[PDB]
Amino acid sequence: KHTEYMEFLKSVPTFQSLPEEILSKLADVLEETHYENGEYIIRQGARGDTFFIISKGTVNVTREDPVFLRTLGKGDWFGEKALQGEDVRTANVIAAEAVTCLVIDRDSFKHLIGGLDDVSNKAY
Ligand SMILES: Nc1nc2c(ncn2[C@@H]2O[C@@H]3COP(=O)(O)O[C@H]3[C@H]2O)c(=O)[nH]1
Repeated sequence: KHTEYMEFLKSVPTFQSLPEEILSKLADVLEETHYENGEYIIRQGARGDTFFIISKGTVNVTREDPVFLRTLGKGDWFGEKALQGEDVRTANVIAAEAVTCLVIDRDSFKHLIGGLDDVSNKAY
């Protein structure tokens, strides 16, 4: 799996700009997690410690009745806001089909991903 993860991370513009040794560590520590259609991946208001990169499928993002914000797909990512400052989730993320996410915990994110301009300067 490590090699599959590497080839994938090297294909995503946000992450292909990272040194390959950092990508190798990410591939080492990430957890592959799977969801079915309609499954809540993140709930607004919860406290979070994980970052997600979509490696298969699509998700819907909604936010306080909730309003639809956008859909994200393979190579997109989400969950950074709870890792920036306060740890609260700011929106819901819901699987829109069979989804696989590569999940990175806070310990790894703060060292390997948090300084990336694409992520740190991400605006919606
Ligand atoms: N607050 C907000 N989050 C969004 C939006 N579009 C995608 N997201 C993602 O939805 C995620 C919910 O978890 P986080 O708040 O940690 O991080 C959020 C973002 O990564 C948006 O328009 N507003």
